[PDB]
Amino acid sequence: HWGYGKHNGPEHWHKDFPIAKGERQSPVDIDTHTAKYDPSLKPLSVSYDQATSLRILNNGHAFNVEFDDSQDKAVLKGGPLDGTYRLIQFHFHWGSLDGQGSEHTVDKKKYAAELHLVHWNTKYGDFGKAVQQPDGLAVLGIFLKVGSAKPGLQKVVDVLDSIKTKGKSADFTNFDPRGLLPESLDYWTYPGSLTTPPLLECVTWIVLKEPISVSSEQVLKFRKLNFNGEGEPEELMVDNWRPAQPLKNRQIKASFK
Ligand SMILES: COc1ccc(N[C@H](NS(N)(=O)=O)Oc2ccccc2)cc1OC
Ligand SMILES: [Zn+2]
Repeated sequence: HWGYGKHNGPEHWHKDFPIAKGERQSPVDIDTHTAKYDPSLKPLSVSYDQATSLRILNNGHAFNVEFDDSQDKAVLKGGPLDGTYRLIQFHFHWGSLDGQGSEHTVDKKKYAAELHLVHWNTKYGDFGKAVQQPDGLAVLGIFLKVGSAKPGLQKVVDVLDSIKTKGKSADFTNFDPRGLLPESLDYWTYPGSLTTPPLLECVTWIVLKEPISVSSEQVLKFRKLNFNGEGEPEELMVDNWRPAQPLKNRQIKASFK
């Protein structure tokens, strides 16, 4: 029964999921003056041309766009990664106001929202097996700032009315995730975890330097979603982000000098 409120939010999660106070938790603050250029990083390859989106779902915490991951249709390779990682879904975290919403921060700076593209390591055969491994997942994180509209985000925005409440889903085929990327693929990378319960420490984080711009109108439609189920009292789906966690014994590396 976890959530983001006073009584079931991030400060409570450790009781059901003790790993919340683990050695490799996410998100983290990215101190740009402590992260180091790593020349050993190979180029990052985002290969989404044949992506096959299936559906969108309000899971009571965020909304998920899910993809067909039965083959290597949309994959992330290179960068810090060994092998091939298949896209399984994306989702966002966002705020009640534009001054907050992201999970990662950059020199303590909070963005309005954060996009998570979730991929699993094909050497482990399925997602469930992957989340039992220290290198099972790779998540591509993209910051959102408010300014001009993001054209590739509008189709997402325009389906949200049809999935306002928990448990609601809609057909969401022929959506191209390439329309959510910034120009530049400059990133920071570090080893971490899922930022939601069960907070598994299986993730290679790849966080893009360059934010994308979304319109106020677009983010306002995110804030119209509901945490609650149909016919329940309205709890707006806002501030579904986990704050920064201790870096502990970890190095954040930059792919750019
Ligand atoms: C196919 O199964 C999964 C797919 C994806 C994630 N990741 C993800 N959160 S995050 N920030 O760690 O990536 O899950 C949630 C959860 C609630 C709201 C929003 C995103 C977790 C999954 O099973 C645990
Ligand atoms: Zn996430």
